[PDB]
Amino acid sequence: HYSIKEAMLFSQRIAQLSKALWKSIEKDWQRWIKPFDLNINEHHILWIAYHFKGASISEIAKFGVMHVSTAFNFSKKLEEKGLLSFSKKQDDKRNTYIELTEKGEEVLMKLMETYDPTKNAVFNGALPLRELYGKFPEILEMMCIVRNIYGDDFMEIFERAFENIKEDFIEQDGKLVK
Amino acid sequence: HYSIKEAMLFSQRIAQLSKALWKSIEKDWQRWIKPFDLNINEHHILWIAYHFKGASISEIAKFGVMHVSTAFNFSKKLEEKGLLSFSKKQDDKRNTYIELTEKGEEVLMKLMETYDPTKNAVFNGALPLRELYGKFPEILEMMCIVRNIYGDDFMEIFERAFENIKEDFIEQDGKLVK
Amino acid sequence: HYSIKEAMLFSQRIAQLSKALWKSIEKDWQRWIKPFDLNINEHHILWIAYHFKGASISEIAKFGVMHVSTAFNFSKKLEEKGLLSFSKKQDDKRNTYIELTEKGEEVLMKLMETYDPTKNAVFNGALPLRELYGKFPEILEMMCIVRNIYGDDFMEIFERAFENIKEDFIEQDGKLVK
Amino acid sequence: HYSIKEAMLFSQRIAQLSKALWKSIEKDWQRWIKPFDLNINEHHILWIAYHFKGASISEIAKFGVMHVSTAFNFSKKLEEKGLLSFSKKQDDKRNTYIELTEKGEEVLMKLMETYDPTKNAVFNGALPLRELYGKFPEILEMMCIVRNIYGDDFMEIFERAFENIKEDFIEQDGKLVK
DNA sequence: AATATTATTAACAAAATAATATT
DNA sequence: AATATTATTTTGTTAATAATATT
DNA sequence: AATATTATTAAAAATAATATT
DNA sequence: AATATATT
DNA sequence: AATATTATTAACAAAATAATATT
DNA sequence: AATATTATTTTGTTAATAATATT
Repeated sequence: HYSIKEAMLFSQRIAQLSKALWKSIEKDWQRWIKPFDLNINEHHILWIAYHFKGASISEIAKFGVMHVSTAFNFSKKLEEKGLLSFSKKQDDKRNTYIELTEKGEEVLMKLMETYDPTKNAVFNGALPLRELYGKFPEILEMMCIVRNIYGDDFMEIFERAFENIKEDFIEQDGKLVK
Repeated sequence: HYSIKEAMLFSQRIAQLSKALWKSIEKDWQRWIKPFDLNINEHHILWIAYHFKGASISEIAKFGVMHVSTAFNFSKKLEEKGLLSFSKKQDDKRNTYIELTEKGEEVLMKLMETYDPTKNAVFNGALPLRELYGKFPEILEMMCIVRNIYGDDFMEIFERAFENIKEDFIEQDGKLVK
Repeated sequence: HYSIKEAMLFSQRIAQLSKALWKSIEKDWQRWIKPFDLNINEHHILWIAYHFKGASISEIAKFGVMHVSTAFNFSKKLEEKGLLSFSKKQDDKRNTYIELTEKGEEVLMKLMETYDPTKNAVFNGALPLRELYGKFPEILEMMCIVRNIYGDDFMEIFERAFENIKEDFIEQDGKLVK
Repeated sequence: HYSIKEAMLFSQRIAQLSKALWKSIEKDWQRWIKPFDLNINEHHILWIAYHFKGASISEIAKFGVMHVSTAFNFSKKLEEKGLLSFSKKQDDKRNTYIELTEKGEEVLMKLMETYDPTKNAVFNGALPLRELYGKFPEILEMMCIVRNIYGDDFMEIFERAFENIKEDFIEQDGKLVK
């Protein structure tokens, strides 16, 4: 079993590490998406809709690690700019469904063009281990915790990502294209 | 060299993981600390003050993972409640220095008394790996990325924590007391 | 810099681990191949010849860890039994190259029909960590150390072993065949 | 479940790695001992008996990786050389116990002062990783496999070493002495 | 009753100013 | 040469409820 | 919207009594 | 001899 | 005229469980 | 069981003998 000291020490390490990593990720994500007048949760929302079509607001919240209310308010704002299409189904009218307009695909796609990994801070602070291991780091221990907390459906998102990157995009010149 | 697609795959993966961890950690921090009329960043300041004495507001920003402005305004409020004390020095009258008050140490102590690891969801996510490895996980990769983003001086924090848990607090009655 | 004491600690950990893993693997490998009157090193040489064709005795000894003389002597016996064929070039008549006959390919194929993962104790020894990780362990650390001792040319063997086996073997009735 | 393709990939990877690493450690351990008219398993026995004082032949044939026959024979030879001494006990007479003479304690102490980590090639393989992490590698994955093969009693031979080194030995003059 | 929202109310925490202070 | 460290006062994200329409 | 029963309390055809016819 | 309401 | 290594090929010297008998 | 004798080996060690152009 565990002494109280061991529990306390593990929590303070993992508390400060999560906080540090997330803050650097935040700053960089924001610089990138400050053109186009988008908040971080907004971009998250569109991305989810690309990989999952016809999702529920609540489903959205689950993948997008945000509260359901934040998802509702922001997706309404996204229909105002004309980037998303709401819908409803006859069998049950409680749930509301979300799909992506053509301008949305245009935003996401154009935005992919502008990705420059080098600017991002984590990429650079993780490049040492890439050569040592010949491959980019896979934080299995985080992946284990996070799978336990959030379950096995949540962890589908990663798979879908790699599955979409291959056979829905290609590399030309120095950037990625359809 | 790294192909572009490789960089994008590493980026989305690390992004989703840090968001899921910090969101969980944030929630479980706030619930514990709400009774004392203290926000997350105010608690983080008090903690920095106990482990680093006579710091300057920028230094507690650096350790705290918070901007300079939030440090100042929250440290001011904490002088109002009486938990913290301001100070200044002759070498340079520009810097403002910060120390804890006797109330402050009492507040942090009580917070240690009211600690139940089984409530935090990270802790419970981590136990499965403790059985396999006989000790609580050290996310060496994440620690190494953090050094290259934040520097070695910042990291003194972990060392100081560990040291100052051992000496002043003694385990007794399933509790911690001087 | 390190203390002497820490180095003594690392030596003993790694020297006792290595002895355990090789001793145990040795016992099972011997069992599996004994019906064909074959030494561990001999089966090694046959395998090398499958993956790396037209390879010198120095190459055979490099990839299968062994002295030049062990490789040459044993290979002589394996050309007597008719498993392999000796060939010499028209430039640098010093070098003797090896290839593999249809008899030797027959014995290797037939062995592969007798492979059973559960009798192998190191196989069962891993199943705990395959369940948690979701994939078999990759021991990057050990691989680091081996590569920095033997050089990246040596490690080609692994890659080649991977690709060959995925392309030219399919599973029929639960046993692998061409 | 597991396809037999997966199981073959794992076996071959772990076979090659285990073999390479043990072959390196044999090369260096034999030279460190050869001046003292010793072989590897003999040395291993003297060490065992330093840390586990009263033991049976079967015990030292568990902790040192060897058969019972080898333990009895190599120990007898060491009685002749005068390094070890045999005992027996009334409660159960079939057992035979071993202890270390002062000549044996001497050869072990003499040997300690010929320990030069920079010669041995594994240590040199580990140094990059110590530079990156900040400490020497613990290779947990190997430890789990080995524990799942040899049981927890066997693993005690690690803890005992870590303890003795920290108490009985002392570091001065770039060397380790009582 | 329990399920999916929708519509407000607070509050955390920076982004962007002002101005005192070391040669 | 302007800069460095507060200090003052401007913004926007995001989520914790409270009301509401469907099974 | 879908499921339901326990009650309260309520509101199709024959036959039977009284009324006028 | 005729008629005249409760519960997920 | 000088200057060297390089890759085999032939022989000795070990160890290691494997069966194998006895309080 | 837990020893205490015997038998079968398969990794390695060093000797000897050949093959190449390049300063």
